[PDB]
Amino acid sequence: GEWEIIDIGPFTQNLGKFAVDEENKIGQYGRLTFNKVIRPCMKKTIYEENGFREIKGYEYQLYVYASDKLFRADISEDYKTRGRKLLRFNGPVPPP
Repeated sequence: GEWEIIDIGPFTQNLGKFAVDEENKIGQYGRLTFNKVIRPCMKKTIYEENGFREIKGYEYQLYVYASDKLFRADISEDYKTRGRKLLRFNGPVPPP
């Protein structure tokens, strides 16, 4: 697909908060308090198989501090309705 780096403004911090809220519903990790998203944040644009430059959706790979520990979260966002889903949430991981 196509990859780019995006910064850590409010849109990106809100993806982080989305990921921690979603993960807290599962309850496999102890309760997590969102702290902040840090660099780098990667954004992948996924295109329809057929067609020319038709966007299907995006995926965002984040480094997120929650309860003072660092995790990696992947989030999908559908292009048509902009609905979001947490794909994975792992860690703690080493700082980048």
